[PDB]
Amino acid sequence: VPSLTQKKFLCDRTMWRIPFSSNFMSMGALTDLGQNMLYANSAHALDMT
Amino acid sequence: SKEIPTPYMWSYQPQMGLAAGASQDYSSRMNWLSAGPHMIGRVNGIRATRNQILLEQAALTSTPRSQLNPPNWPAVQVYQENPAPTTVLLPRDAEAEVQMTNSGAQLAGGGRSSFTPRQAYLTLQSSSSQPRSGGIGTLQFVEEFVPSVYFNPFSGAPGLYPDDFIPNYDAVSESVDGYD
Repeated sequence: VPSLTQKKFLCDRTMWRIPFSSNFMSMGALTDLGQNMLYANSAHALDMT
Repeated sequence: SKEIPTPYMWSYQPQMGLAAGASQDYSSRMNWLSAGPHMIGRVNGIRATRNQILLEQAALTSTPRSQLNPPNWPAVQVYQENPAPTTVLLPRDAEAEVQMTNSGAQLAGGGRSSFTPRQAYLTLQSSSSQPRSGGIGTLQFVEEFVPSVYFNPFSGAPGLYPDDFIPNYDAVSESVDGYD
């Protein structure tokens, strides 16, 4: 019989993580792009969808 | 025979870089056996020149050392490689470039840049951190290890012979590390 495939996953038990970084690298407690804003003084908002 | 010897030519080791034990020169001999007196005194007058050229070459060129065929060469007696220090042109000094992005301007592309007037460039050492020891190259074996002309051959005490002419002999063990 002719067929077609389906390709969804499931990854339970953990959390998605987006490290607030330049190259997304966990390089300690701080991040260089994390403490980049103290080099400025911005205090600006965000939107997520 | 003993007086005008056909010289011991060495053999090059490509892996270790040491001398692979020498051998009698058996591939340049004249076939003087079919010659009367007016040429066998001329042929022996030729070999007596290449046994004198090879002694006025061994003084001009080879490093004066005690152990011919040493197992571990020192650092200073081996040709090193010291090129020029690599002058690296840094494109954009980020001490005033990260301030430009934090002002709000995203950059793209890439004096050298128009927003900053300065451009520093550094140099660094291009040689190795330590000089090299233990084994000489091919061109060093071209330079040193001229064919050793061995007069009055094998004419002394055991141990007083050149034991490194044996192409199996460890120079710091007095022994062939053989099948074990």
